Amino acid sequence: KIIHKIIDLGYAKDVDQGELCTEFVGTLQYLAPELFENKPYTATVDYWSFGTMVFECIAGYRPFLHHLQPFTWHEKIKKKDPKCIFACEEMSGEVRFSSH
Amino acid sequence: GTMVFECIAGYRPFLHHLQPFTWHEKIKKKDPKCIFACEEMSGEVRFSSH
Repeated sequence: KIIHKIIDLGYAKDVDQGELCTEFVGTLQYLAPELFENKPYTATVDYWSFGTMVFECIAGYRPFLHHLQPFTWHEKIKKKDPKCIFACEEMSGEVRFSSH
Repeated sequence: GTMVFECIAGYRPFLHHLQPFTWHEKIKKKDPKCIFACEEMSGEVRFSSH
């Protein structure tokens, strides 16, 4: 059977000798909106990364605006309705939200 | 000035291809004596006077 395994922690944070490792990363797309403000983050930051992928592993794309740079891919869902787990763009460029 | 910069980098002194219509509202602030401002891989925007 296929065995999934996490890898590379040259970015992950800890508590012992060596708080954090690096601030920014590369072509972000799957990360909690915490590090996007450099403000006091939490330990739940991982839950988001995992969740987002789980969604994609069912739909085949991001839980919000796919192929849309996280720059604006944020402000558009900044509020992101409660319990919402999806938000694509209608054929007319419109934006639709949904918790289904 | 703008050209001199490009003659060293190979592109605009700020945002490349980014039409001037929205190009200004993005560099209107421009740090004290800034001469560069591209867009990160994540579409983000970064400024620099180097």
